[PDB]
Amino acid sequence: MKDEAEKLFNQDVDAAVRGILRNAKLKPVYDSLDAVRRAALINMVFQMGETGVAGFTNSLRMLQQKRWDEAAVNLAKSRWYNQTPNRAKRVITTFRTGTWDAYKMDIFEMLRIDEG
Ligand SMILES: [Cl-]
Repeated sequence: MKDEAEKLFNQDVDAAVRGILRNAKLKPVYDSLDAVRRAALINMVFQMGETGVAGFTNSLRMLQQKRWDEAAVNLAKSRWYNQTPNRAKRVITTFRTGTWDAYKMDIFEMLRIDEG
């Protein structure tokens, strides 16, 4: 099994939320979202880091405007998606729908699945 040093840490979850709040490229879209779509954003920041997610300007813009389909289509074109497509497809469904369909849940259990 995984080393204890390599497991999911609640504090790293909290670091992702802090990172969102203190980045003007992230907090406005987070604030605009419902709780389930917020979990998708937390996941993405947890995985690739604050700076990286803040680079997704076009797609976050779409999310902030409730343009769910356009956001999902755009996110699936990224290098991120092609790197980790199973995970990205789950996160994208969560952004698109505001449901846990892709995990059938809460942010911790979502990450517990995605981190493996
Ligand atoms: Cl994957």
